[PDB]
Amino acid sequence: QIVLTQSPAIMSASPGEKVTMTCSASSSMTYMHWYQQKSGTSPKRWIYDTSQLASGVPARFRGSGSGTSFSLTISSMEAEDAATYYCQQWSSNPLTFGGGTKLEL
Amino acid sequence: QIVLTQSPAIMSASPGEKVTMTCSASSSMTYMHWYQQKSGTSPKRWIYDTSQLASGVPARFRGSGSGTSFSLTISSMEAEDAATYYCQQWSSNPLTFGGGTKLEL
Amino acid sequence: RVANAEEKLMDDLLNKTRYNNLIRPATSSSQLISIKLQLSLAQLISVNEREQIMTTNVWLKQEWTDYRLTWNSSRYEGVNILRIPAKRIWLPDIVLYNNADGTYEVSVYTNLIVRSNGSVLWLPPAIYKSACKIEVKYFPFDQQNCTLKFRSWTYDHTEIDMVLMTPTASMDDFTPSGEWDIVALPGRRTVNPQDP
Amino acid sequence: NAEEKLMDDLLNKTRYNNLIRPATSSSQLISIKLQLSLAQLISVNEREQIMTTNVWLKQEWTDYRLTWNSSRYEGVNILRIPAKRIWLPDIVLYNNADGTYEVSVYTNLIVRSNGSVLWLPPAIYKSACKIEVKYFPFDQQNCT
Amino acid sequence: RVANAEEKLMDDLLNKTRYNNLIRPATSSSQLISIKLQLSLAQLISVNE
Amino acid sequence: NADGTYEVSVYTNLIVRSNGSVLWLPPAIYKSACKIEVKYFPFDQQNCT
Amino acid sequence: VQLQQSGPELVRPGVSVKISCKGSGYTFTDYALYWVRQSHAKSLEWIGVINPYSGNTNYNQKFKGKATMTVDKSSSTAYMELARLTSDDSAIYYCASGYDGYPYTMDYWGPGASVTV
Amino acid sequence: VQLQQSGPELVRPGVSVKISCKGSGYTFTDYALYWVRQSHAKSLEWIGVINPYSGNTNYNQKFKGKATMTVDKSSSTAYMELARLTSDDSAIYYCASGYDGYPYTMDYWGPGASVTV
Amino acid sequence: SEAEHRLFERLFEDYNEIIRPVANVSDPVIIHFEVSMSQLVKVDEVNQIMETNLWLKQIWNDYKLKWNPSDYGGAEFMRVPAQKIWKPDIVLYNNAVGDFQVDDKTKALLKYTGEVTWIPPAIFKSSCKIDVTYFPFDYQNCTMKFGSWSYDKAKIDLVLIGSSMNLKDYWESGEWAIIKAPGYKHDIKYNCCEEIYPDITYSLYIRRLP
Amino acid sequence: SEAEHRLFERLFEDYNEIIRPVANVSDPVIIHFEVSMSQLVKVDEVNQIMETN
Ligand SMILES: *[C@@H]1O[C@H](CO)[C@@H](O[C@@H]2O[C@H](CO)[C@@H](O[C@@H]3O[C@H](CO[C@H]4O[C@H](CO)[C@@H](O)[C@H](O)[C@@H]4O)[C@@H](O)[C@H](O[C@H]4O[C@H](CO)[C@@H](O)[C@H](O)[C@@H]4O)[C@@H]3O)[C@H](O)[C@H]2NC(C)=O)[C@H](O)[C@H]1NC(C)=O
Ligand SMILES: *[C@@H]1O[C@H](CO)[C@@H](O[C@@H]2O[C@H](CO)[C@@H](O[C@@H]3O[C@H](CO[C@H]4O[C@H](CO)[C@@H](O)[C@H](O)[C@@H]4O)[C@@H](O)[C@H](O[C@H]4O[C@H](CO)[C@@H](O)[C@H](O)[C@@H]4O)[C@@H]3O)[C@H](O)[C@H]2NC(C)=O)[C@H](O)[C@H]1NC(C)=O
Ligand SMILES: *[C@@H]1O[C@H](CO)[C@@H](O[C@@H]2O[C@H](CO)[C@@H](O[C@@H]3O[C@H](CO[C@H]4O[C@H](CO)[C@@H](O)[C@H](O)[C@@H]4O)[C@@H](O)[C@H](O[C@H]4O[C@H](CO)[C@@H](O)[C@H](O)[C@@H]4O)[C@@H]3O)[C@H](O)[C@H]2NC(C)=O)[C@H](O)[C@H]1NC(C)=O
Ligand SMILES: *[C@@H]1O[C@H](CO)[C@@H](O[C@@H]2O[C@H](CO)[C@@H](O[C@@H]3O[C@H](CO[C@H]4O[C@H](CO)[C@@H](O)[C@H](O)[C@@H]4O)[C@@H](O)[C@H](O[C@H]4O[C@H](CO)[C@@H](O)[C@H](O)[C@@H]4O)[C@@H]3O)[C@H](O)[C@H]2NC(C)=O)[C@H](O)[C@H]1NC(C)=O
Ligand SMILES: *[C@@H]1O[C@H](CO)[C@@H](O[C@@H]2O[C@H](CO)[C@@H](O[C@@H]3O[C@H](CO)[C@@H](O)[C@H](O)[C@@H]3O)[C@H](O)[C@H]2NC(C)=O)[C@H](O)[C@H]1NC(C)=O
Ligand SMILES: *[C@@H]1O[C@H](CO)[C@@H](O[C@@H]2O[C@H](CO)[C@@H](O[C@@H]3O[C@H](CO)[C@@H](O)[C@H](O)[C@@H]3O)[C@H](O)[C@H]2NC(C)=O)[C@H](O)[C@H]1NC(C)=O
Ligand SMILES: *[C@@H]1O[C@H](CO)[C@@H](O[C@@H]2O[C@H](CO)[C@@H](O[C@@H]3O[C@H](CO)[C@@H](O)[C@H](O)[C@@H]3O)[C@H](O)[C@H]2NC(C)=O)[C@H](O)[C@H]1NC(C)=O
Ligand SMILES: *[C@@H]1O[C@H](CO)[C@@H](O[C@@H]2O[C@H](CO)[C@@H](O)[C@H](O)[C@H]2NC(C)=O)[C@H](O)[C@H]1NC(C)=O
Ligand SMILES: *[C@@H]1O[C@H](CO)[C@@H](O[C@@H]2O[C@H](CO)[C@@H](O)[C@H](O)[C@H]2NC(C)=O)[C@H](O)[C@H]1NC(C)=O
Ligand SMILES: *[C@@H]1O[C@H](CO)[C@@H](O)[C@H](O)[C@H]1NC(C)=O
Ligand SMILES: *[C@@H]1O[C@H](CO)[C@@H](O)[C@H](O)[C@H]1NC(C)=O
Ligand SMILES: *[C@@H]1O[C@H](CO)[C@@H](O)[C@H](O)[C@H]1NC(C)=O
Ligand SMILES: *[C@@H]1O[C@H](CO)[C@@H](O)[C@H](O)[C@H]1NC(C)=O
Ligand SMILES: *[C@@H]1O[C@H](CO)[C@@H](O)[C@H](O)[C@H]1NC(C)=O
Ligand SMILES: CN1CCC[C@H]1c1cccnc1
Repeated sequence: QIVLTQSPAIMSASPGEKVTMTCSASSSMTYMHWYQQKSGTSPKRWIYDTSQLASGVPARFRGSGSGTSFSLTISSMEAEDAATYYCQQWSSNPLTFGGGTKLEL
Repeated sequence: QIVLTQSPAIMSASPGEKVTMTCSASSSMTYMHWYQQKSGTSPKRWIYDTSQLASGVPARFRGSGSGTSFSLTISSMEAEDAATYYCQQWSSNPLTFGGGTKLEL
Repeated sequence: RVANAEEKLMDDLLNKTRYNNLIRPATSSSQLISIKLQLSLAQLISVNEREQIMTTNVWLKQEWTDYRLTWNSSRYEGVNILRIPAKRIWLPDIVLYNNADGTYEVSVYTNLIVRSNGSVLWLPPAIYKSACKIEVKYFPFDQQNCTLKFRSWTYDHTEIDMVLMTPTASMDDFTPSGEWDIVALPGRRTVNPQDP
Repeated sequence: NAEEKLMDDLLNKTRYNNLIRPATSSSQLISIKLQLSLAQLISVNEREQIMTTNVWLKQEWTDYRLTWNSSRYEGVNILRIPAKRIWLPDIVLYNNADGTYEVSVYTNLIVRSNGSVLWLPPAIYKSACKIEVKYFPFDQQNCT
Repeated sequence: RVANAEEKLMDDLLNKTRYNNLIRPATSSSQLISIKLQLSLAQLISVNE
Repeated sequence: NADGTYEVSVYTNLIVRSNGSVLWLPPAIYKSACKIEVKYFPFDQQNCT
Repeated sequence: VQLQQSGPELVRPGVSVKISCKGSGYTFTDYALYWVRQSHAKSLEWIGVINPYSGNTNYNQKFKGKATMTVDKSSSTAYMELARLTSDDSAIYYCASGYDGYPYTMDYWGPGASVTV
Repeated sequence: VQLQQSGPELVRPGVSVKISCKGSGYTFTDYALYWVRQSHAKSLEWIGVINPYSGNTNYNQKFKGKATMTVDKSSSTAYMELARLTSDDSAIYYCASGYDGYPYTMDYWGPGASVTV
Repeated sequence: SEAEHRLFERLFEDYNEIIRPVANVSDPVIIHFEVSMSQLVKVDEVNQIMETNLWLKQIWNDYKLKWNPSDYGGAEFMRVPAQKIWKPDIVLYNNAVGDFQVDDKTKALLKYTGEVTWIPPAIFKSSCKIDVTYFPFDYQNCTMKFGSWSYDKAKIDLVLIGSSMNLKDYWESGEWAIIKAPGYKHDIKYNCCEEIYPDITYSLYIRRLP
Repeated sequence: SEAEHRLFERLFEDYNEIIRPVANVSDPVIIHFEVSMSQLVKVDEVNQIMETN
């Protein structure tokens, strides 16, 4: 029922620069997850429960938000960070994914 | 914590015209007061508890509002009604007043 | 998330249609909800004669038809019976009026069964300290007549019926008392003409 | 329905408070009136000087905040409200042996278009009265 | 409005996002909360034999 | 205890200091159940626990 | 921990298709399986969840009358069949196993089969 | 009902200043005193509140290290002392006495002193 | 813990406490049931009543209350109030004083696999019949009949944990000596109702010390 | 009345009921305390107890 919408769609940043991605919902929720897909491979679990990092994730990143506004945040950009990020929720039937913000150089 | 903002800043009306002023807040509240200052002299208590009138106030005015939006309304414009109106809340620490609306002929 | 059929059904009955337990299911004006009841005795435990109090556990099955609690069976992958707690739906307050204490109502308040018809059944567990008078002339070769008066305190005859189903109370899970003998258990429905 | 709209229109949190007493002005006496309905003298214990009764004490009054006319609301003129939701006077008895002042179960009550609210709850009371025991067992007993 | 020091401190301590009275104060896993107790008698009111 | 009152005693408020030392002293009557050695009588000891 | 699928398949429209997913390297019970499709617009959607200990399936309401999800507890392999294929089904199909606790996230991902109608 | 204040004062920056407020025409206890500044742009802000029966003060968090508020139950007069005067403090200072109940308003207002630095 | 606080916040965001906790509707819950006795308070010979202090060990499973230990701080056990979770209504039929439900002031124990363990204490006034044909040289038999009041055999299936009542924490009596106390599962059909209800009957076999 | 309803709404908007009611902190509250007796129910000489209202 909840439709997720990301902003922006295509973006880029220099190495050593703050990167901010927003995921917005129709109605309100509290917990939302984030996935990384690189080029030509399968996605990995990247952030769960809106702020918690996964197992093999460097500590540069930070997720935060509530209500209908959520945001992933990168402090130190790196050349190995060019990927596509998806936001997904499960609080309302059915399971919906985001559009997918593409971060490149 | 709460900063009030009035609209409009400077306005004017003819005698016998409906006048509406708005006071907006950052977050929600329920009770808000209105003070009148003339030119040169001291202010007076004019409207309290968002709808009530003081002792020496004619019964033409009407205050109303809720949430984060409040308004004062003049039905019949008066000749000596050129003054400056301030809106203020005590519901959040600290006591913040309004910017002030100057109503002249 | 992952939900039952019964969880979706409970979301669709109560909170979707804005269900209110304070107002009775009348389709029109001046309609008598024909509620019906029957008693099953379980055990005589005390027939205390000095205080004139009998205590019995009874099973009063009372059932009616609530048209707001209906659903389609094949939509929710097949559910014909559904059980809900008794403080959420409408039910008449049928209690005793002859007891030695002040406790009229059932102090247990279990859950009750509603079907796809809309037919609601309620069978609360209860022991009662009824108060009956003792005929003590032919002691100890004596018969005792003791009565139980079930009626409601909220509604009246102009708003609910009260239909006795069987003429006699059943004797099904009865354990024999050892001191007393049940010989007959009649039951009747009392209404006063020229007194609605 | 009509009763579900009337219940929400009459008892609303912005306009109804079950803790303020319904007087149109200051120094107005709300004339509440009551009468007692005895059911059974279950024990008139003499050594502890306690009589134990059950009564159906009825009382009616006039609430002006619960008035409506019939023609808006499809001919409805009675309601069934839980008693703990509207304003009620706290009439109890004082000469009791226990600390049981109030009523047992707080049953529903009937309000009409006129504003006449009538409430009839059941209550048991262990009242304490004195026992004149000069004559025995041929004696009158006055218990209040 | 006007509050006390105790009201502000009370609003800071027992905060719903930060304090929960159903999880025990263990800083890590398998940490024993050492509590200590001492009984104080007041009266032998009755001994029913 | 002789009753079924395994419930906690009365919920008087408790003192907590600046470093978190939480102290609680509730008052309680208890109907404790002890066995009565009644061989000597009335010249008896009673060990009640 | 590995997940293996079928290869890419060419299906003429009007013909059903069956794809598989076999997991190894972990206990195959206690993890649920998710079927996730990704189109050519990088806007990936969800199809269904199966629980291989019991077979309790929960489909998406968009894809209720098209998908059939089964398991095989002897060989630890799940099957998914799609019927009435149209032109909007040439996509990448992923099977993803994840623990059924309160993260409720896809812990592990497959390589991804390719279906061209 | 009158409030009386001092006249305008010319104080160089870096010197503390003290103004007063003396009320008559009402019972001086059971009210409370509010201090309100007003700049030259007629955008006026609040400084502090004192209770003249007990002396309990509450300052604004902007003005905590500057203002000092005392009362005197002898002559029924409040004193306000400002420290660290700069060029951004030339304003009009009002004392206003209001009842300490749930209106929580300024029922009466003073003439206003003028501080030019 | 911060992780246990986040788990408690995540666990009860949406939880209907009145629907039965099965994944599939045509599956009964399986409630492992055990009773333990602290003491045998008194058996009133005149009134034919029996006061006992019992702990009611009940273990069941819940599909919605399971979590991952590797993602939530290593936490494996949570304590929840008995009021928030779903819990069955095991009611003894042959009762003689007062209400039938047991109160809920105690706390349940969630394991990460969904296993819920609930131990309420209770006093019970059973109504066993006695024979005094021998006195005081008598053996007496008294029964207790626990069981779900509403749910069928196809919605609650009861299972005994052991084969007898626990007498491990048994406070001695000094007047009655317990010989044996077995427990037996039955599946009975009442004449009110067209469906089969299960129950568990315990049978104390005591003797007076004369 | 109309003014009592607005006062009751204003009076309990934000009222912490477990902070003790003093403007300062070192000030103690002063509680005037009086007790009245309605009847003396019984004094059990055997159990050594006293029941009062
Ligand atoms: C155990 O104890 C109970 C308690 O007493 C007994 O219950 C009694 O049962 C009998 C019948 O079995 C009842 O007798 C009936 O009384 C009715 C009341 O009459 C009213 O109307 C007159 C005006 O004429 C009033 O003055 C009076 O005060 C009453 O208000 C009668 O109306 C009944 O008449 C019968 O026949 C007519 C005509 O066919 C029918 O219309 C009636 O329905 C009815 O069948 C009848 O006489 C008696 O009232 C009950 N007692 C009480 C206190 O209610 C049990 O019978 C007893 N058990 C055994 C086994 O004996
Ligand atoms: C069953 O038992 C009850 C309990 O006693 C009896 O009720 C009492 O009845 C008597 C009279 O029958 C009442 O006595 C009344 O006393 C009043 C004065 O007492 C007050 O004032 C003195 C100081 O002057 C105080 O010390 C005292 O405590 C009281 O505060 C009189 O004013 C009464 O007179 C009545 O008639 C005159 C007309 O001459 C009227 O103007 C009066 O207003 C009043 O109506 C009266 O004499 C007594 O109050 C009753 N209650 C109690 C608790 O004792 C029942 O009478 C008894 N039943 C039977 C059938 O005997
Ligand atoms: C008032 O009444 C109370 C209750 O009756 C008495 O309390 C008893 O006190 C004695 C001694 O103070 C306790 O005896 C202790 O038992 C412990 C456990 O016993 C084990 O072994 C027996 C078999 O022998 C098993 O049945 C039992 O289940 C246990 O498995 C022992 O460990 C104790 O030994 C002590 O010393 C050793 C070294 O020798 C240490 O290592 C131990 O840690 C321990 O300190 C001891 O033997 C008895 O359990 C108490 N309870 C009961 C119910 O009897 C009070 O003594 C009495 N007071 C007065 C003043 O009379
Ligand atoms: C105190 O009072 C209580 C009751 O008031 C007595 O309790 C009864 O005890 C007897 C003896 O154990 C119980 O009988 C047993 O029932 C078991 C359960 O029966 C189920 O399974 C059988 C077999 O499929 C079905 O036919 C039946 O319908 C049930 O579904 C049986 O399994 C037992 O059988 C065993 O013994 C026989 C020989 O007797 C062997 O042939 C069998 O193979 C098997 O080993 C047994 O029949 C009875 O159920 C209890 N009743 C209640 C209500 O609890 C106490 O015994 C009594 N105390 C004393 C000391 O007398
Ligand atoms: C929905 O409503 C129907 C009614 O159309 C219910 O069917 C009725 O069910 C009851 C009991 O389940 C039957 O009562 C029985 O009657 C026989 C008659 O001899 C009696 O011997 C039995 O002891 C019992 O009282 C009743 O006959 C039956 N039919 C009718 C027409 O009432 C049905 O159970 C309801 N529920 C569902 C889920 O369908
Ligand atoms: C609303 O209130 C009015 C009163 O303001 C009600 O009028 C009163 O109604 C009662 C009950 O019907 C009448 O009492 C009756 O008195 C006769 C007298 O012989 C008695 O025999 C009856 O048994 C009954 O007790 C009362 O006379 C009547 N008048 C007054 C002034 O009270 C009115 O019924 C109420 N209903 C509505 C909707 O107005
Ligand atoms: C912070 O925590 C410490 C302990 O962790 C608290 O200090 C303890 O305070 C108690 C009384 O509040 C002291 O008890 C007294 O000790 C004397 C020593 O002879 C004894 O004779 C008295 O009967 C009484 O029990 C205790 O000594 C003291 N220290 C320790 C190590 O326990 C302290 O109160 C807490 N709060 C603050 C604000 O510091
Ligand atoms: C609940 O269980 C029933 C039976 O265990 C499931 O019904 C089965 O569904 C499978 C799906 O392919 C069929 O092959 C079986 O023939 C069905 N059996 C019966 C008896 O109908 C049902 O699907 C389960 N519920 C859910 C939501 O999956
Ligand atoms: C609470 O009361 C104490 C003492 O009653 C106040 O402490 C005094 O404050 C004044 C004002 O700064 C000082 O001049 C005194 O030296 C203080 N100490 C005394 C009198 O012993 C305290 O300020 C009060 N709290 C508040 C918030 O005003
Ligand atoms: C569903 O109804 C119950 C019954 O009162 C209520 O407590 C609950 O808040 C409702 N749920 C929602 C989401 O409104
Ligand atoms: C229940 O649903 C099925 C399928 O949606 C439908 O065929 C049937 O008519 C419905 N029942 C009723 C009483 O309409
Ligand atoms: C109370 O009345 C106001 C205006 O009449 C209305 O907006 C509000 O919804 C009512 N309250 C409820 C709970 O309906
Ligand atoms: C009922 O109230 C309505 C609206 O105020 C009015 O139009 C109508 O005349 C009233 N009916 C009466 C007083 O009988
Ligand atoms: C503490 O309470 C405040 C009160 O509004 C709340 O805004 C805040 O989120 C809570 N938590 C923290 C960590 O400040
Ligand atoms: C097993 N329960 C106890 C006896 C009747 C039966 C029952 C049947 C329907 C609703 N509630 C209870």
